[PDB]
Amino acid sequence: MELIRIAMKKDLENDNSLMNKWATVAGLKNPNPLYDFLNHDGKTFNEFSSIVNIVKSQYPDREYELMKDYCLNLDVKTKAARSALEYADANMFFEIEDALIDSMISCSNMKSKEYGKVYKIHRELSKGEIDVFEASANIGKQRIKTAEMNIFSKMLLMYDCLNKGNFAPMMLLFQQIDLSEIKENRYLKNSFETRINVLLSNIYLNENNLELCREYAQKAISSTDTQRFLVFSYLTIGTSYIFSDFNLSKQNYLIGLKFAKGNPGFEEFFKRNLSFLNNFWNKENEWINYDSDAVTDMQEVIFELINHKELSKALQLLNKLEERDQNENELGFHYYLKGLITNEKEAFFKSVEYFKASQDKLSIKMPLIQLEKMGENPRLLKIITM
Amino acid sequence: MELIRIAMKKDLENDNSLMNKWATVAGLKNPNPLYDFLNHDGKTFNEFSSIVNIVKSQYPDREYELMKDYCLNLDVKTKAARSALEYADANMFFEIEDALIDSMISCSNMKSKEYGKVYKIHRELSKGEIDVFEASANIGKQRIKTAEMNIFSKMLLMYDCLNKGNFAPMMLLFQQIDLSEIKENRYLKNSFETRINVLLSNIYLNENNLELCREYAQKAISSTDTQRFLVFSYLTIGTSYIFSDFNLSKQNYLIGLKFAKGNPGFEEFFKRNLSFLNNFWNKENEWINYDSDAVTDMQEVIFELINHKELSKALQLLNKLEERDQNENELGFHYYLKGLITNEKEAFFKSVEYFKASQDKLSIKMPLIQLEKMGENPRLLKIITM
Amino acid sequence: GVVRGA
Amino acid sequence: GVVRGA
Repeated sequence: MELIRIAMKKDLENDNSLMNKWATVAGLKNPNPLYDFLNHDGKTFNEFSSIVNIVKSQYPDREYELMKDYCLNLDVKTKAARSALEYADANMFFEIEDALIDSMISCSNMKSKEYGKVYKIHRELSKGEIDVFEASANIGKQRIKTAEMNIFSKMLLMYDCLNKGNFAPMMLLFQQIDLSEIKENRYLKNSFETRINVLLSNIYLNENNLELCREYAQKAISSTDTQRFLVFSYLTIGTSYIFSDFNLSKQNYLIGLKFAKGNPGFEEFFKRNLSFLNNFWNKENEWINYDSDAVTDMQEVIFELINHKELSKALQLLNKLEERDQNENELGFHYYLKGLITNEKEAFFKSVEYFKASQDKLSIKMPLIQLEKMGENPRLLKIITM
Repeated sequence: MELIRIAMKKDLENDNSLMNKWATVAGLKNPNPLYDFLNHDGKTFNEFSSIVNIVKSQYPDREYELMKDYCLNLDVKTKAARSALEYADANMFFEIEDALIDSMISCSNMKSKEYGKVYKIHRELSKGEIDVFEASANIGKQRIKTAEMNIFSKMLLMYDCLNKGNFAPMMLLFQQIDLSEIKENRYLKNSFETRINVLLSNIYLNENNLELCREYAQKAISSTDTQRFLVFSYLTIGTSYIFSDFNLSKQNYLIGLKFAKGNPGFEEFFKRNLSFLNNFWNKENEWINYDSDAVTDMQEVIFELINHKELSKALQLLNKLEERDQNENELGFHYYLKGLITNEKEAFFKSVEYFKASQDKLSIKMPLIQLEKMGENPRLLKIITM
Repeated sequence: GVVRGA
Repeated sequence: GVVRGA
């Protein structure tokens, strides 16, 4: 028996009122599916939201433990297992996800196999085990039949684009998605709606449409209880203010950091952007990671040195970064720092070009401001933002 | 009794070899559909390509006459009639199309009704009986059920955007189309593939991806026999060379003009672009329309005067155009001319801005060249092209 | 100026 | 630099 079923019986023998609470929470018409779920092994709810809503409402502190055990007992050929994979992937519960993937790829249900293979492409691409050309080839090799994995195959490319500073394709890929084509799985369609809200938030951030960025993050926040989506919504709102309002930027990052608490991966996004925010506004930084050999961390060490007038040491560290593999957006930042250190218009022009190439309309303001101060034609600088 | 059936019999009277030629031309496995078609009222081929290929092969000089009579005698509830509407619209045979639309809107077949209503939106928008906001609202209200008309509804918006100099939405709309969703009607799928090649060619032209622009126009030309698609493919190729290669631009416009022969509307596209080409390269220009009150035509009169160093006359005519309604792309040309007349950097800056607003990455080169000659920083001008 | 069509 | 996620 799965741990969730044991706990619910324990709690229900003390309190028969819990049946109606769980029925309502689970979106059931009557208690009968819940009776069946408690008493007969392998009975799944029609919608996976039923079990998640119960676990979150009744056992908020034990969600991971109970859902891990529940998911890894599911028949992997079922709708329930396919929903559980989306749950696991959405939450970045990698140990649940990878175990589901591995057993779904091997099973005889063609849908479950398709879901397993496509989520696996996402996992491989995000870890750097494959590149984007291999990912695309693997999507083509899969001969995808479901509307949902057709959509997910677009989303996984969008996630990679965002992570690799290659923003131009994201709005194009977005136009290929139609969520109304997902018919059978309301749990998953709903999860995908939240995914799309957070993706759209980032798309508008990168287009310098800050009001729409904030609107879509707020939409995600209003309709989710998944830590991952809350974290990224507050992160993206914080970034929307990074050039315009120190206090609101910081506030949103501190909120998000509190939502991230106890997940180091999530916490790191906030520490990184707080590092950048404090450096950009010339404040004493408490957030920098001096031990990391990630280029973005090393960039913040350098920016701090620039604020501390240690230009010679900043330049020596920046030269070490020229040896490193960087994406186009990262190179925007690189050349902006180089410009601040050397006072060469050349470096600011390169910074502009890299931000154009990554289709970053937010960050491009940084080198543009410096070029304006160095006597470049303001009208031309304005035209570059169009 | 349709004219096409009668002509065939009369010809077959003197040559029974014609029968086999027609079967192969029509893509038939055996002659039996053709015997059925000739001898029995209302017998349509499975694919409309069959009758089109016959008419074009055997009766190229009688195409309109025969197809008018054939199409107007179709049962409007049939696949044949739906295919005939696409034929008529693709060829811009407006009298055939509008008659089919009017009888399809009134019939009790839901697919034929949908086709009639959606092509009607296109016809109304293109004639300026409605604006693009009403066309969009009308599409929403129609509650389209076929993959075909869902795609056609995107195409009609794309045609309008191209005609009104509003290029930015076009690539977004393109990304929403998936021709693989069209299952019933190979004739229509095929016609849409050609439509999309020519649309995509324009999308790439306006994005300044000249090689891909040429690729898709040349692709359309390689396999079409439809005047309309030949005309717009050669036009788009000639435009792709307008700033880079006078002789190849003119070549492609002159080939196109030869395919346009006898259709004044199609000929006018080439006359207009040949006027622009010859003005831009300061060559003798037999193409100018001195009588027209269209802004684009009046622009070429002005550009000729500029080449004749008649700046005072050019200015007087340009000032008359400031009272006229113009789209943003036309305004890019307006301010380019103004710059050439007045030598004011400001007019060239506005030209640049209007080309940015219309998302014309090709034409923007003209004012940028003049700003480079007036001492503006070439690096900033290069960034503006990205 | 320049015209276009498809 | 700035990091992003969805």
